[PDB]
Amino acid sequence: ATLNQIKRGSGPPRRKKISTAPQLDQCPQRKGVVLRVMVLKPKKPNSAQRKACRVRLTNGNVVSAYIPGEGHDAQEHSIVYVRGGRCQDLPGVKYHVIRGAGDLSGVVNRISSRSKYGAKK
Amino acid sequence: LRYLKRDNPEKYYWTIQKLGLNDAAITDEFNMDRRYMQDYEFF
Amino acid sequence: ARQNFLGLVVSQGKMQKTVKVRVETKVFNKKINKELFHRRDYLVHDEGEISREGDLVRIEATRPLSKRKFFAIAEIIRNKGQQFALYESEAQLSVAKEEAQKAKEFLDKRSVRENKLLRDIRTIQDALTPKELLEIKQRETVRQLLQLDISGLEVNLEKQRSLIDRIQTRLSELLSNDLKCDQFLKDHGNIKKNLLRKHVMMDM
Amino acid sequence: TPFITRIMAELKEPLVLSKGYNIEEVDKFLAAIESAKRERIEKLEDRREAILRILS
Amino acid sequence: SLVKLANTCAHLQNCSKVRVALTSIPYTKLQLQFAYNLYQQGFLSSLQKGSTMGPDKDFVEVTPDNISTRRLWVGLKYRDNKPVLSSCKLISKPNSRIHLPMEDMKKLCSGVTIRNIKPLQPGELILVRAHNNIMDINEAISKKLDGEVLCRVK
Amino acid sequence: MSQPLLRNRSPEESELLKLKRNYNRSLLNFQAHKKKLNELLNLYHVANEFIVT
RNA sequence: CUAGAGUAGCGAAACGGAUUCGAUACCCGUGUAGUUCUAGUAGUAAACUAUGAAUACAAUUAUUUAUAAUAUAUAUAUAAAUAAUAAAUGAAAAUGAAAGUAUUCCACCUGAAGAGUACGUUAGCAAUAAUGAAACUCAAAACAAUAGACGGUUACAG
RNA sequence: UUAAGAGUUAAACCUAGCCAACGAUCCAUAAUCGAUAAUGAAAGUUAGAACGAUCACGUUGACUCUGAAAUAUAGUCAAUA
Ligand SMILES: [Mg+2]
Ligand SMILES: [Mg+2]
Ligand SMILES: [Mg+2]
Ligand SMILES: [Mg+2]
Ligand SMILES: [Mg+2]
Ligand SMILES: [Mg+2]
Ligand SMILES: [Mg+2]
Ligand SMILES: [Mg+2]
Ligand SMILES: [Mg+2]
Ligand SMILES: [Mg+2]
Ligand SMILES: [Mg+2]
Ligand SMILES: [Mg+2]
Ligand SMILES: [Mg+2]
Ligand SMILES: [Mg+2]
Ligand SMILES: [Mg+2]
Ligand SMILES: [Mg+2]
Ligand SMILES: [Mg+2]
Ligand SMILES: [Mg+2]
Ligand SMILES: [Mg+2]
Ligand SMILES: [Mg+2]
Ligand SMILES: [Mg+2]
Ligand SMILES: [Mg+2]
Repeated sequence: ATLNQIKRGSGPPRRKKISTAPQLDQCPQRKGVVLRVMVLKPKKPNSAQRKACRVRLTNGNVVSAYIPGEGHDAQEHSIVYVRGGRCQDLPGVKYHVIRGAGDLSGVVNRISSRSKYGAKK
Repeated sequence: LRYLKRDNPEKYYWTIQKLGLNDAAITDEFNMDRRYMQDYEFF
Repeated sequence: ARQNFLGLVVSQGKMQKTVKVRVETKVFNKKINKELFHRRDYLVHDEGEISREGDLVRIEATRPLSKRKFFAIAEIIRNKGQQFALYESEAQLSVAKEEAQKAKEFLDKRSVRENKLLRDIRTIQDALTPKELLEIKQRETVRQLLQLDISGLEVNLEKQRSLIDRIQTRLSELLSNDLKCDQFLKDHGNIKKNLLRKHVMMDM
Repeated sequence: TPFITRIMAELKEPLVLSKGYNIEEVDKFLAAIESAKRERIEKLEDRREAILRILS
Repeated sequence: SLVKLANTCAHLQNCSKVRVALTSIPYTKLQLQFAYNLYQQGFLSSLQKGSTMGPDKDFVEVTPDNISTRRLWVGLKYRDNKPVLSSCKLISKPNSRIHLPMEDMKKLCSGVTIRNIKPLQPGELILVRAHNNIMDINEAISKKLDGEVLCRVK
Repeated sequence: MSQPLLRNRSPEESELLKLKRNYNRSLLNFQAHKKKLNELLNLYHVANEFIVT
């Protein structure tokens, strides 16, 4: 609070924006291999059977990635691409798989938001 | 005595000589701590 | 010209021909918006080894003289370090002289008590001699022998009080009737007030 | 150190009186009291000794 | 002494809050110059020399005999249920002394924040010390004189 | 504003001031000594009744 | 806690008696350590005014408290403390000569949890004390006040 | 020895110093900067790709010749392939 204390290092804490996807190592996405496909239960009050998968990335980190879209064709040893973005109601799942990239096909018969689901016109 | 040294050095040196102290005894930090009481055998 | 700095000798006599000089410079700290003093200690060459701790000296840039010495004392601005050593040396003898003197005085006073009243007063008053008069001599008169110190103090005190009161009364009187003060100013030779007080104070 | 020792020794001398008294002055004052009383021996010695003991 | 000037600034604010018509400040050259600048600028109604007990009716000459009991007595102004001297603050603090050149002083008087100092306000007086003379900032600009920016009063 | 803030004490004023201060100190010391001798005398009166032998 | 003394009362632990569905508790009885003293170690408490120290200043009242007068009376002046306040401040509760107006220096804080934890280091006979993380998870978490509800909560009436 | 100062490198003799809680030593990480780019009201913060400036290196290490200047993308020896 005093001037000599501010000189010695006192000041406002930095508004430091922590990385929410540390396992990508500051990459837009990483290629990975799915170790298994899981069906998890969201936190309450939400109720569903959420589609996820464990994926080992090329940098060696193993993460849990949500599989978006109505239906997916992910299976053990599938090559996937993983970007940031958590699944809010699944604790521990902090990544998303990219539909339409790698061995994961785009959503079938998607009409709206096709680019978010790897679907052609 | 440190003030006296800063003010009148001649009288300072005469005074500390007559009182039984040296310049180190005056200028050095002196917490009358347990180590002093052991080194100089106060008790 | 060469780089010059002003500093305080903070460490001398520990290295041959080298001293440590503490210098300070004005810097601006923008993080705190303040003009600060930046401090540094230099190893400085001292040919002649004239400097002492606490001296204010001007150091000047030179060729490299060692791994870390690049400056030399160019001038002793203030020499408190040398004065401290002088007084250190002088006090040694100065103190011891009167230390012996007053020890002598203490021993003499002790002896005076050793070889050392009412009986003498009785003899002086009654015998007023049986071989005792001269024996007392070896040590109008009953009073002067019984002469306390307080009486001299009272006489001196009355003298002091009289002097102060008389000076003030005379000063006020002269300042009141201002013709005779002029008379006295030309007799003895707003400033006139101070000069008048000077003349009145020497007057008594 | 000579100063501290001499001061303490002078404190420890005999016939040293407290409360700012001096033995020479005290003796002269007592003699002056007696002479003044005359002007207007063992008992006086006892009075003196009591005073010196109280003021020792 | 900036500490004593800060004490005077705070004391003036305190006396304006309670609306005392007359108060005292320490008797020093800096205090007297500051009070005189306030008096000439219209912030004070009167400035007198005096003692710890009150302003002097007649001239009393200051000497070492009475220096410790001298004070400067200032009369505060109020109008339309508002104090004329509401705020009085130091710019150059004891632990951060701010010395500006004439150009930065002009910038400050022209609305620029210099060294975190808010610029001069429409009815505000900023005082500057130069060669142990307190003076108005605009006057220092006119005389082309760098100096220590001392205090604001509004 | 033109008047000097402080006027130095002249040597004569200093001499008178030192005279008065020395007198004050001397008077206090003398009064202490006088009351001291008085208390001694008042003990010297009642010293008859003090056992020493 | 380490030694050496002391140990009447109290009393961790332990052993029993009750109570209880159960008693591992509250209650009862014996009662070791401790509480005591001497020489040490240790350096922690809600070690609190949950409020660091110093300086200058700001409107009142009432009490004491302590001096200094003046002749019990001046409902006596000058100080400190205490109590209630003005202003001011404040999220308010409230603070109130500081939680006000200012200045100087130091300590400390930066969501909850993980955690005063782990690891390391230092000290200590030990117990421990100090120093003191990060990953993981979440959109919480807290303070003052408001109105209720509730209380094996009070008092008054009928 | 060098054109040239200096425990710079080599030799000898001495003195006992030097740095450090305003952070030494050690460890890790990183080419650096601008009248360059981004951002912001600004202080600043970020980058150091592009334009320019400086440094270092040309598979790794040491040494040597020549040269005004090189441990040179040279030469010698060794390592790796
Ligand atoms: Mg959509
Ligand atoms: Mg050399
Ligand atoms: Mg024991
Ligand atoms: Mg017991
Ligand atoms: Mg019991
Ligand atoms: Mg229970
Ligand atoms: Mg029991
Ligand atoms: Mg202890
Ligand atoms: Mg603890
Ligand atoms: Mg604590
Ligand atoms: Mg607060
Ligand atoms: Mg611990
Ligand atoms: Mg050499
Ligand atoms: Mg060598
Ligand atoms: Mg370091
Ligand atoms: Mg690198
Ligand atoms: Mg960088
Ligand atoms: Mg570039
Ligand atoms: Mg490039
Ligand atoms: Mg190369
Ligand atoms: Mg290559
Ligand atoms: Mg190479």
